[PDB]
Amino acid sequence: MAKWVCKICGYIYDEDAGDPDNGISPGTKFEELPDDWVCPICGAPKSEFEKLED
Ligand SMILES: [Fe+3]
Repeated sequence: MAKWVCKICGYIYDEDAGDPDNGISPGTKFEELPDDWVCPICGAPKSEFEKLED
């Protein structure tokens, strides 16, 4: 699946890994993350992520 980078801190949200410590099971697409999920490292909102492709 896809990877998305936090443009603020460099954390990579990997859809294959999810974010289980914050309620997100592996295989959860970025678009399916709750509206109030934030970067687990820096707290940035979803708006600050970019998909790693193209
Ligand atoms: Fe971040």
